[PDB]
Amino acid sequence: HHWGYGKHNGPEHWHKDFPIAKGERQSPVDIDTHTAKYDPSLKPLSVSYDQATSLRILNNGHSFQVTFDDSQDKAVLKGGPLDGTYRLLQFHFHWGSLDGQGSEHTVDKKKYAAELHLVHWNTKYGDVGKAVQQPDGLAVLGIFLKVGSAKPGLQKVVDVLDSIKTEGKSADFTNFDPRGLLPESLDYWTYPGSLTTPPLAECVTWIVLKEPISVSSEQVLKFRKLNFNGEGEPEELMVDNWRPAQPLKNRQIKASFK
Ligand SMILES: O=C(CCCCCCC(=O)Nc1ccccc1)NO
Ligand SMILES: [Zn+2]
Repeated sequence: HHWGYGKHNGPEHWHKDFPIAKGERQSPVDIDTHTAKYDPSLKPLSVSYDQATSLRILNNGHSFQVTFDDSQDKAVLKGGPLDGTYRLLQFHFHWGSLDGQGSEHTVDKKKYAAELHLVHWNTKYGDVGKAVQQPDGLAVLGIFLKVGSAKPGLQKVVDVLDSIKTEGKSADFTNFDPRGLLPESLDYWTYPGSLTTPPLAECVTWIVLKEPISVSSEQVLKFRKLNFNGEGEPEELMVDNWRPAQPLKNRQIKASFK
């Protein structure tokens, strides 16, 4: 039926409704650190998040997401491999049922406990619906989470998850500063790819940060208490909402660092 992450509707089934699932620039991929090419032409990333305005947090039945006001150039991503200004729209996570799985991208086959996606769209296309139809429409910053010490900047998110336990629930979520989610270093890998959920459009410049952030076991445990189901339905824990690595095909992964 409708897509999801289960045995009968999971990633291996998506191609029947979304044939681009077997396309030429699908995501995620395994990053082979010894075959990635250092590209000295790549610029440092410019992340300008000081004026970000968060609006709401919502359980969309596949993940939870925090949405931002993107009606002006308030929180923007520029530089790196990008040409032009990309506005922050939302962030969300992918995570596992166990600490040794949950990320979408992998690094030399290593899986992390979760992966944070900060989604931005290219302002030259005017709105995000137009941007997803363009090969350079979106830029997604991917950040790995490892289990270790707690991340204090994540705690405001963890503490509101009880309010959005089931599909379709939303809550006001103002004055959240996404700078608290970034690692110290902005070194990155980049490659052209796709959304990792339907409709799997091939519109994404991926920027995957090398340095993971550390979150505590108690913080990630709280993600695993969310539900895929809506209020009143059989309880199905929201875990393992990650797509497996896809073939690299004719693409090169570039590194900003040696
Ligand atoms: O695929 C990803 C990362 C990119 C997610 C892109 C979602 C875009 C969004 O929130 N709004 C939108 C979706 C479809 C069409 C237009 C806007 N993770 O699974
Ligand atoms: Zn994602």
